[PDB]
Amino acid sequence: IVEGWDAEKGIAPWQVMLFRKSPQELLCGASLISDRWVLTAAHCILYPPWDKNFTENDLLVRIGKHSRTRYERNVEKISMLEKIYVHPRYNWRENLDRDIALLKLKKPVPFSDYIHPVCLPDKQTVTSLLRAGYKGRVTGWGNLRETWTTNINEIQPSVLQVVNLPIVERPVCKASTRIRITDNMFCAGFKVNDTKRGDACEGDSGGPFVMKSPFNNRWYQMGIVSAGAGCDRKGKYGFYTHVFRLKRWIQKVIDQFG
Amino acid sequence: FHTFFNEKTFGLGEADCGLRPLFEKKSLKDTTEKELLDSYID
Ligand SMILES: *[C@@H]1O[C@H](CO)[C@@H](O)[C@H](O)[C@H]1NC(C)=O
Repeated sequence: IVEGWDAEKGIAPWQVMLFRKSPQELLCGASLISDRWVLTAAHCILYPPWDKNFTENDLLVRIGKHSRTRYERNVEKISMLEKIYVHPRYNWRENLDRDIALLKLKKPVPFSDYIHPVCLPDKQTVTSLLRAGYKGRVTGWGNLRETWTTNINEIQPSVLQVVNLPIVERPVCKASTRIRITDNMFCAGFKVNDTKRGDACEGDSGGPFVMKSPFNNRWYQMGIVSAGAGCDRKGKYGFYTHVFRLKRWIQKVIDQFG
Repeated sequence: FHTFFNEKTFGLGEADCGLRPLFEKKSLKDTTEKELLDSYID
């Protein structure tokens, strides 16, 4: 996360760390939508070009974390995966369309002051909040800046980062990139100027883009970080998987259990 | 809050989702919620 700030303890209790078993390494971000289900991006699980083709056993998730490295005893929980469901229409060879995946935990994770699910949107929430100019929040453990511009230990945050970003006008972002932005995604970011522009980076992929409802006081995940324009990636705006548009698929998978 | 899933398959948590224990539950507001709510202008 670029141009963001340190997260207050429990600010994003639904933030999840998608970890690799061996070698042990933070892989992506993700979010808790219930005590047994987790949302993250498909390209985080499957993307051959960056040699990524994981399975249930290859990785695990850490919940309730704050520190990027230090083990936070009596706060974080580790969980094995029971199954991974990446959208059947996700095609890593074309673009990021439908860049989404559901992860089922082997054991329900107990809730605490630092572990709590975020809400999934409804049509009502989308029409009132998902509009250009409205700001949303992104959290993660991705790099703080472009690689090679200083020692690595200085670009990898010690604590969870947060940054607020404005939803961008669809026509405006379609014109900023040669990449296709389908109706299953939306863009967010500051205008081409605003000097120190906040954004999400590769290590933030899979993380949640949340918004707080001024109507019922709850936090809703409107998007999943698919392609942030921060750090090393070319581009002006970040791409997010439009969570609502994929709600039916989420339900189908969960109803049947994949 | 109108529920959407079944807890036998979805697991626990939906009814009370989105309400942070250290914030909404304690009537405490985080450092920047303001920026967000201030942008949801009609
Ligand atoms: C992922 O690896 C599996 C297991 O070796 C293999 O069968 C499959 O072809 C790989 N996935 C892709 C699309 O490359």
